[PDB]
Amino acid sequence: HMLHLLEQIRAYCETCWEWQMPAPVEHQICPAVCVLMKLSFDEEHRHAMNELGGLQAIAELLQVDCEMYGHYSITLRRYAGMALTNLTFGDVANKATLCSMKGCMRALVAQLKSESEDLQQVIASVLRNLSWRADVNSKKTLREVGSVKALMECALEVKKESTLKSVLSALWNLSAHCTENKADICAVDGALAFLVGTLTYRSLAIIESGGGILRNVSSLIATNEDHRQILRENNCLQTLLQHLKSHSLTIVSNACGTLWNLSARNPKDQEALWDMGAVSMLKNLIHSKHKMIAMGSAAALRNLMANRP
Repeated sequence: HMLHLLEQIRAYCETCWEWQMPAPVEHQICPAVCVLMKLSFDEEHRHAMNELGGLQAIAELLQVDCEMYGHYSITLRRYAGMALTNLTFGDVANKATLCSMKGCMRALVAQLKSESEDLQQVIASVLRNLSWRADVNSKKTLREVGSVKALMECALEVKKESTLKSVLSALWNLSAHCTENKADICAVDGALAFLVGTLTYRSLAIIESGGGILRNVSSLIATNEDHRQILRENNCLQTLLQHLKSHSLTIVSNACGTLWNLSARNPKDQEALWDMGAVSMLKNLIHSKHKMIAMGSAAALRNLMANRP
């Protein structure tokens, strides 16, 4: 039965490809992908889905629909992306495969502009898994298609927490890939205030992944005084110091790396950190069990103790 549906996906795609018009409502396209999306949640069905080329069929249907039109149209992309989500989770193979389908990738990135924020939650979940533990090829295609710029721009307009959660998680992975990516984040207007804005997120995953992005990109901000001032007017260093007391080891690790970048090569933030208590607050963490916390703690402290004022 799994075999039967994947052929219907191809058949309809062929018909669309024979035009390159048909509408998706005419060939049971959404119910076809919905069952496949539903069945993609089980591990045993996934091994059969990979071996019939279901990942390839579902991706191309997503891609064709986008190339054609740019409710039914939206909902097929939903389930298709939902299925792709289930199909990339922990499958190293499917990750490079989908990341090599450049046209489908371009189509995926394009969907971060759609009227459905629910679809945006779905796409950014595809982009999360793709970026997470990506191979050297995958990191390139993600960069070439402009995943960083689009996801960072998507972050500023999204309302729902579940959507942003996945957007920020993709960008946390994507920033660590290369400095070219880091530059795309800092280049977006109103992005650095939002990343400081996520450090004090009321409704911890958002604070982790957002302070993760900032942590990565702070190597470009440390040189950039104008960008340091956006952090200042949004009181970022004060918040970073409060993070040092946090329950989440991921947040404390974030703050350290971020602070280690910012505590160097700038007189004003150095002096501010002294006036806030960065010496004692980073000193209580140098004997910590964890590398990253022990790494950043004295690393930022060394930048400060060498620059008394």
